[PDB]
Amino acid sequence: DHVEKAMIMRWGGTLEDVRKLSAKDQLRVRCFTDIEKLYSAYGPKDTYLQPPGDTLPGKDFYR
Amino acid sequence: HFLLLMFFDFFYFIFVFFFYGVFCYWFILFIFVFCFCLLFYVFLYLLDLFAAILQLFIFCNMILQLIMDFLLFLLFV
Amino acid sequence: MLLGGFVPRRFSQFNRDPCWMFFIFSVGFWLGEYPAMMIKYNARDLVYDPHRYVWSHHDDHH
Amino acid sequence: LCNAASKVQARSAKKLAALTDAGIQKTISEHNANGTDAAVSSTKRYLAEQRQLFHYRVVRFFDECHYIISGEYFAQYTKVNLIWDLRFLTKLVVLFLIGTVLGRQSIFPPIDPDSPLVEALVTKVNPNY
Amino acid sequence: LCNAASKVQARSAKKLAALTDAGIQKTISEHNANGTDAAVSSTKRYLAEQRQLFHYRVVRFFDECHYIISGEYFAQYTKVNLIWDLRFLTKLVVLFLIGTVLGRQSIFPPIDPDSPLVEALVTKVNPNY
Amino acid sequence: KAAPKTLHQVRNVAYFFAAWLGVQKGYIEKSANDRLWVEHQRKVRQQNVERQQALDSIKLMQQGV
Amino acid sequence: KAAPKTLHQVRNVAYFFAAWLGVQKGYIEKSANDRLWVEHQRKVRQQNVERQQALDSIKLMQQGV
Amino acid sequence: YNMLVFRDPKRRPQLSEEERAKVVVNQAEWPEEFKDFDPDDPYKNSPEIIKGMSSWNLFLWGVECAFIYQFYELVFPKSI
Ligand SMILES: CCCCCCCCCCCCCCCCCC(=O)OC[C@H](COP(=O)([O-])OCC(O)COP(=O)([O-])OC[C@@H](COC(=O)CCCCCCCCCCCCCCCCC)OC(=O)CCCCCCCCCCCCCCCCC)OC(=O)CCCCCCCCCCCCCCCCC
Ligand SMILES: CCCCCCCCCCCCCCCCCC(=O)OC[C@H](COP(=O)([O-])OCC(O)COP(=O)([O-])OC[C@@H](COC(=O)CCCCCCCCCCCCCCCCC)OC(=O)CCCCCCCCCCCCCCCCC)OC(=O)CCCCCCCCCCCCCCCCC
Ligand SMILES: CCCCCCCCCCCCCCCCCC(=O)OC[C@H](COP(=O)([O-])OCC(O)COP(=O)([O-])OC[C@@H](COC(=O)CCCCCCCCCCCCCCCCC)OC(=O)CCCCCCCCCCCCCCCCC)OC(=O)CCCCCCCCCCCCCCCCC
Ligand SMILES: CCCCCCCCCCCCCCCCCC(=O)OC[C@H](COP(=O)([O-])OCC[N+](C)(C)C)OC(=O)CCCCCCCCCCCCCCCCC
Ligand SMILES: CCCCCCCC/C=C\CCCCCCCC(=O)O[C@H](COC(=O)CCCCCCC/C=C/CCCCCCCC)COP(=O)(O)OCCN
Repeated sequence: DHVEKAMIMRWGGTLEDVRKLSAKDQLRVRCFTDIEKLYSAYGPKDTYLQPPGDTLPGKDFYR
Repeated sequence: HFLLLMFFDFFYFIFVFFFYGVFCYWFILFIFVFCFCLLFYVFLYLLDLFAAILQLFIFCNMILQLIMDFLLFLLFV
Repeated sequence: MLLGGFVPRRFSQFNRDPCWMFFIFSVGFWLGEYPAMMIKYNARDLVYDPHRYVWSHHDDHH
Repeated sequence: LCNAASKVQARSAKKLAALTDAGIQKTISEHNANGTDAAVSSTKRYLAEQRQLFHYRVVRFFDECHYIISGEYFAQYTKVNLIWDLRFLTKLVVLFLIGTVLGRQSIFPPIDPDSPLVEALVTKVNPNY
Repeated sequence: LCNAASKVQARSAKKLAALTDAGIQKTISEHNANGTDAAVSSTKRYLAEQRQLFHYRVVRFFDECHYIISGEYFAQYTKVNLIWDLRFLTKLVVLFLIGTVLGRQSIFPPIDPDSPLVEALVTKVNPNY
Repeated sequence: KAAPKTLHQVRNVAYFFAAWLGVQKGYIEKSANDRLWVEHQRKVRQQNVERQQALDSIKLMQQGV
Repeated sequence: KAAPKTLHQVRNVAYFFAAWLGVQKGYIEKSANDRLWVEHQRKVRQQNVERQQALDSIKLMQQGV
Repeated sequence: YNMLVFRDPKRRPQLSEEERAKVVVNQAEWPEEFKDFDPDDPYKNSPEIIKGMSSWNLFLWGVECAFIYQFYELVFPKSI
C-alpha cells in the first residue's frame, strides 16, 4: 500500500498515470522506495530534501 | 518494541550499506561495529524475553494484592 | 522451558534431524538475504527516482 | 606480533594432533618426513583424477539420460526424489536469474531513451560510474 | 541428434577403456557395480581432506616463514629457486593489477570533473552503460 | 552395471544450460537497448542539423541578398 | 621433520595480500574520484542558485517598486 | 554442550564408584550408531535423514531462495 502510494503521488497523482509507465520504470521506483526504507533515520536526507539549485522537479510539478 | 524497531533499522542500514568495508582497509572498524551490534541484538532479545514474563507476573500480582487486602482468615480449633 | 531435545553438536550435524534441517534452511534464507540486498541496493545502475522531491512521506505525516 | 603467531601455531598444532583419522595422520607424517606439502599433493591428486574421469562423466551423463528417458526413473519415484528435484529447480531458477544479470551486465534493466527516467541518468553524481 | 549422441558415448567409452591405471579402473568398476558416481565421490573426498588439512596448512605456513626468516632458505639458493621466485613475482604483479581494476570497478581510471574528457562521458551513446 | 542412484551429471549440464539461457536473455535485452539508443542519438543529430539549417535560413533572410 | 622443499603456503598468502593491496589502491582511487565529483556537483548547484538570484534581482529591478 | 541457547541434556550417574568399577563394558552388544560413544558428540555416527543431503546444501538452498525472492522482480517485473 505504501509502495503504491509513493508511485501514484510521485508520478502523476493517478493510477492511470503510473500505468502509463513501463514495468521496468515501476521496478526502479519501487526499489527507490525500498532504499528510502533501508536508510530511514540514518540515510542521507537528500533523498527527500531538495538541495537549493537542484534542477529536478519539485512539489508543485503536477499542480 | 519501539527500541527493538529502531535498533533493527540501524542494524539493517549498517549491514546493507557498509559491509563492503570488509574488503577495504577500514575492515576492523566495521567488524568492531558489527560485533557490537550482535551483542546488543542478543542483549535486547534476552531483556525483552525476561521483561515480558516479569510484566505478566506483576500484572497478576496487582490483582491478587487487591484480593488479599480484604481477605480475613479464621483459625481452626 | 528449554528442557531437552536433539541438539546438533556442530553445523555438519544439522542434517541428522528434519526439524534442524528446516532450521538450517531458514538460517540460510535469513543470512543470505542480506548479501542479496547489498548487491541489489548498492548497484551501479540503481538510480534515484527523478520525482523523489515531488512527494515524500515527510510531507504527509507532518 | 610474535606471541600471537606462536599462539596461533600452537592452537593449530593441537588441533592437528587431535584428529583421529589414520589416513590423515599417516599422510602428514610421511610428508613431514619427506619435507613436502600434503595439501598441495591432495590438490594435484584430485585434479589428476578429475582429468582421468572426464570421459567417465560423459558416459555417466548418457547413462543417466537413458535412465530418465526410459521412464525407469519415474517408476520408482519417492518423496526423497521429489525433495531433490525441488532443490534442482531452485538452483535452475537462481542460475537463470544470475545469468540474465551477467548477460545484461546490470542488476536492473537498462532504461530506454523514451522513458521518463532518462533524467536520472543525466543527473548522475559521478558519470564515470 | 541420436547418432551423434551414440558416437560421442562410444568414443568416450573407448577412451575410458583405454587408460591403463589400476586405481582408476578399480574405482570405475566398483562404482559401476554399486551404481554410484566416481567423479562426485572424488570431489567429496578431496573437500573432506582439505577440510581436515586446514590447520596443517597453517602449521606449514609458520614453518616456512621460520625457514625463510632464519636465512636457511637463502643459504642453499640455486637457479631453480630463482626461476620459482621470478614466477612468484610475476603472479604478484598481475594479482596487484587485477585487484586495482576490481577495486575501482573499472578497467581505466575514472575521469575527474575538471578534466577535458568529461565531454566524452556526456556524449555517451548509451548512458545506461 | 546397476541403474544410477544419482543424476549428478544431468543436473550439472542442466545448471550450465540454465545459466547460458539466462545469459542469452540478458544479452538480447542489452542489444535491443543499445539499438534503441543508437536510433535515438541519430534522431537527435538529425534534429540538430534541421535546427542549424533553420537558423541559417533565417540568417540568410536577414542578409537579404 | 625435515626442512620444507617448497614454500607453497607462504606464496599463497602473498598472492592474497597482493590482490588485497591492489583492491585497496583501486578503492582509494574510486573514493577520491567520488569525493571530487560530489564537490563539483555542489559547486554546480551553488552556481545555479547564484544565477537564479541574479535573474530574480534583475526582474525585481524591472518591476521597479 | 550448547547450540545457541539449546543445551544438550546429560544423564546423571546412578551407580557408585565401587559398583561402577565392577561393570564390564562390551561394545560388541552396542548398536552401530553408538560405538565409541562420546558425551560431547553423541550424534557423530548418526545417519543422515536424506542420503547425500548435507547441512551446507540446505543452508545454500535457503540462500538461493532468498536470492530468488530478492531478484525475481529484476528479471520478470510486473506492472501495478
Ligand atoms: C555451529 C553453528 C551453526 C549455525 C547455528 C545457527 C545459526 C546462527 C547464526 C550464524 C550462522 C552462520 C552461518 C552458518 C555456518 C555456515 C558455514 C559452515 O560451517 O559451513 C561448513 C561447510 C562444510 O560443511 P559440510 O556440511 O561438511 O559440507 C560438506 C561439503 O561442503 C560438501 O557439500 P555438498 O556435498 O553438499 O556439496 C554441494 C556442492 C555445492 O557447492 C557450491 O555450490 C559451493 C558454493 C559456491 C558459492 C555459492 C554461494 C555461497 C554462499 C555465499 C553467501 C552466504 C551468505 C550467508 C552467510 C552468513 C554467515 C554468517 O559442492 C560442490 O559442488 C563443491 C563446490 C565447488 C565450487 C567452488 C567455487 C565456487 C564459486 C562460486 C561463484 C560465485 C561467487 C560470487 C561471484 C560470481 C560472479 C559471476 O563449509 C563450507 O562449505 C564453507 C564454504 C563457504 C564459506 C563462507 C560461507 C559464508 C560465511 C559463513 C560464515 C559462518 C560463521 C560462523 C562462525 C562460527 C564461529 C564459532
Ligand atoms: C572487470 C573485469 C576485470 C578482469 C581482469 C582480468 C581477470 C583475470 C584474467 C586472467 C589473468 C591472468 C591469470 C592470472 C591468474 C592469477 C590467479 C591464479 O593463478 O591463482 C593460482 C594461485 C596458486 O597457483 P600456484 O602457486 O601455482 O599453486 C600451486 C598449487 O596448485 C597449490 O595448490 P593448493 O592445494 O594450494 O590449492 C589451493 C590454492 C589454490 O586456490 C586457487 O587456485 C584459488 C583460485 C584461483 C584464482 C584466484 C584469482 C584471484 C583474482 C582476484 C580476486 C578475484 C576473485 C577470486 C575469487 C576466489 C574464490 C575462492 O589456494 C590458494 O591459492 C589460496 C589463496 C588464498 C590465501 C588465503 C590466506 C589468507 C591469510 C590472511 C591472514 C591475515 C592476517 C593478518 C594479521 C595482521 C596482524 C597485524 O593462487 C592465487 O593466486 C590465489 C589468489 C587469491 C586472491 C584472493 C583475493 C581476494 C580479494 C582480497 C580479499 C578481500 C576480502 C578479505 C579481506 C580480509 C581482511 C584482510
Ligand atoms: C554483477 C554482479 C551480479 C552478482 C549476482 C549474484 C552472484 C552469486 C551470489 C550467490 C547466489 C546464490 C548461490 C547460487 C549458487 C549457484 C552455483 C552453485 O551452487 O553451483 C554448484 C552446482 C553443483 O552443486 P551440486 O549439484 O550440489 O553438486 C553436487 C556435487 O558436489 C557435484 O560435485 P562434482 O564432482 O560434480 O563437482 C564438479 C561440479 C561442481 O562445479 C562447480 O561447483 C562449478 C562452480 C560453481 C559456481 C558456478 C556459478 C555459476 C554462476 C553463473 C556463471 C558465473 C561464472 C562462473 C565461472 C565458473 C568457472 C568454473 O561441476 C559442475 O557443476 C559443472 C557445471 C558445468 C557443466 C558443463 C557441461 C557443458 C555441456 C555442454 C554440451 C552442449 C551440447 C550441445 C549440443 C547441441 C546439438 C544440437 O554447480 C553449478 O550450479 C554449475 C553452474 C555452472 C554455470 C556456468 C555458466 C557459464 C555461462 C554460460 C556459458 C557461456 C560460455 C560457453 C558457451 C558454449 C556454447 C553453448
Ligand atoms: C506441458 C507441460 C509444460 C511444463 C512446463 C513447466 C515450466 C516450469 C518453469 C519453471 C517454474 C519455476 C517455479 C518456481 C520458482 C518461482 C519463482 C517466483 O515466482 O518467485 C517470486 C517470489 C517472490 O515474489 P515477489 O516478486 O512478489 O516478491 C518480491 C518481494 N519484495 C519486493 C519485497 C522483495 O519468490 C519467492 O517467493 C521465492 C520463494 C522460494 C521458492 C523456492 C521454494 C523451494 C522450497 C523451499 C521450502 C522447503 C524447504 C525444506 C527444507 C527442509 C527439508 C526437511
Ligand atoms: C560479476 C561479479 C564478479 C565478482 C568479483 C568481485 C571482486 C570485488 C573486489 C573488490 C571488492 C571491494 C570493493 C570496495 C568498494 C565497493 C563500493 C561499492 O559499494 O560498490 C558498489 C557495488 O556493490 C555491490 O553491489 C556489492 C556490495 C557488496 C556485496 C557483497 C557480496 C557477498 C558477500 C557475502 C557475505 C556473507 C558473509 C561472508 C563473511 C566473509 C567476510 C567477513 C558499486 O558502487 P557505485 O556503483 O559507485 O555506487 C552505486 C550507488 N549509485
